[PDB]
Amino acid sequence: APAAVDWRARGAVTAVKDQGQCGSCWAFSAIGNVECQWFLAGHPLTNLSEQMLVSCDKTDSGCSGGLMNNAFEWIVQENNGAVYTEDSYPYASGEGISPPCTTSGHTVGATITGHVELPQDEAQIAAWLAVNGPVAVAVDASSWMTYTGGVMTSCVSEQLDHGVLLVGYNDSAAVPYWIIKNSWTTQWGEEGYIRIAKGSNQCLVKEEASSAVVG
Repeated sequence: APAAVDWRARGAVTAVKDQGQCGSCWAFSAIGNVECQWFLAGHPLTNLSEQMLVSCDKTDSGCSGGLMNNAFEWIVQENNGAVYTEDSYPYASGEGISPPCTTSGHTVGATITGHVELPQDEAQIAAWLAVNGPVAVAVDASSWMTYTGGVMTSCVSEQLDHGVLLVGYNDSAAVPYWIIKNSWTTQWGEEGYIRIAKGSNQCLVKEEASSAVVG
């Protein structure tokens, strides 16, 4: 467990995306994770499709929400472990409506063999992230609407309602923090990112952590 780690420094993270008026946060979390795991598996950084999940993942509810864990299992058990590139399946749920699932005319950008659920302990999550890469986590984002920048030292931690990507941490700073990639455009937060205090379960960050396994 290093003092600090930022996967962005290793070019293992893609640019911040926009989910629009669609509650597809879970999809962006799951995909953001796969993209990073794919890269770390010795493959070029490739933008994958969230739309594939929103439109085709029938074990979740597209714009009405879903679970990263269900998304992972769907990819493996229903789509032969394939994840299409974003180029082949562009995002079109910005207006809040998801177009029907299209079974063809897409290219596979990545493949996963399964997923692991991380223990509900920030220290353990950090140790894993430091070696294996970015992890998908659920948080309470009720107080995130007013986030403009800086390390959030106080976060409403009551109910999980948002999915995000954990890209790093810094234990050497005055206030140890987590580095989180959000999907609300670069206009929000620190260029699409947010930093929350680490070690006190801010926003319930340790409750639902998981990652896909490339294999």
